[PDB]
Amino acid sequence: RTKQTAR
Amino acid sequence: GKLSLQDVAELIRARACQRVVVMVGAGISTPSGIPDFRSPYSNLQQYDLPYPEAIFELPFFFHNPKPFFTLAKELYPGNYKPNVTHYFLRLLHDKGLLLRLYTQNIDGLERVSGIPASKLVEAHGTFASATCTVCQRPFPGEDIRADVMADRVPRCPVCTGVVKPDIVFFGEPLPQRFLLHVVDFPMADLLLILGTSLEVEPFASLTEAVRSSVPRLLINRDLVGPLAWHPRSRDVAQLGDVVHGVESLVELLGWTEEMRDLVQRETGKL
Ligand SMILES: [Zn+2]
Repeated sequence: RTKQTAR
Repeated sequence: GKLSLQDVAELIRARACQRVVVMVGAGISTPSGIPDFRSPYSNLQQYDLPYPEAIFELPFFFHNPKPFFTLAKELYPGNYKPNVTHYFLRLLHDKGLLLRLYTQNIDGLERVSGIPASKLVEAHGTFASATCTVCQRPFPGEDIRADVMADRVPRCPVCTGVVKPDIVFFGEPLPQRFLLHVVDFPMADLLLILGTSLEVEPFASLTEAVRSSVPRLLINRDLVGPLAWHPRSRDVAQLGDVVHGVESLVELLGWTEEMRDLVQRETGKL
C-alpha cells in the first residue's frame, strides 16, 4: 500500500 | 452529538481522554516559515513546479532533481523553529496524554520541539537516511548532506545513480514504522487532526481507523477528506487559522500560562 493522492 | 471544542477540553481535563493520537500536515509548519505546496510569490513559482505534488514524484525528480534538493537544503539545518502548534503537542506529551504523533512533515520540528522519537511516526520519511534510486543501496543521510548543502546532486559510488534522502515520494511505500498505526489507532480514545487537507493516502485513511466512540477533533482552515465525506456523531471541527484553534483549545484546557513559559524557555535555547 504505497503513497497516492485520495479520491 | 454535537460535541464542542469546550466539551473536548473538558474530556482532556477530566482525563476521560488519556490516549490522544495526533495527525499533522504542512498546515502546522507554515507559521514556522516552511512552505505548503497546496497553498498559498507562489510557493510553486518559487520552487518551479508545473503542479505542487511534482516535487515528490520520481519521474519529475529524475528529469530535474533541483527543486527537491532546494527544499532539502532549506530543511536540513535549524533554519526554522517550532511554532506554538508543535509546543502544544510537546505539552500533550509532558502531561502523559500523547499516545503517538503521526506527521506528514519532513521539517523535523516535532523532534526539535522536544517530542521523543519513540512518540513520533514520520510517515512521509526522514533525511536521516538515503537510498540509491537505481541499485537500492542504503546510505546514512549525513553522507549526502554535504552534497545537498553545496548544491550538488549526490550520486551512488557503485551504480552512478542519483541518491535520494528517504522522503516517501508518490508511488513509494511508507516507512515500516507507519505500521505502528495497527496498534495505536485501536487504543486511541481521542484523535486530533491538525493542519492537513488529508489529500494523501494511505495517511488520510488513518482518520477511519479509530473506534466509532472516539471523538475526532479537526483544527484546520476548512472541513476536509474523510471527515467531510464520512462524518461521525462525535466529530468536532474548529475551522480557522490552526495556531488560533490550538491557542483557543489551550485556553479552554487552562494551559495558557504553562504554554507561554514552555515556548519562552524552548525558543530561548535556539
Ligand atoms: Zn547505486
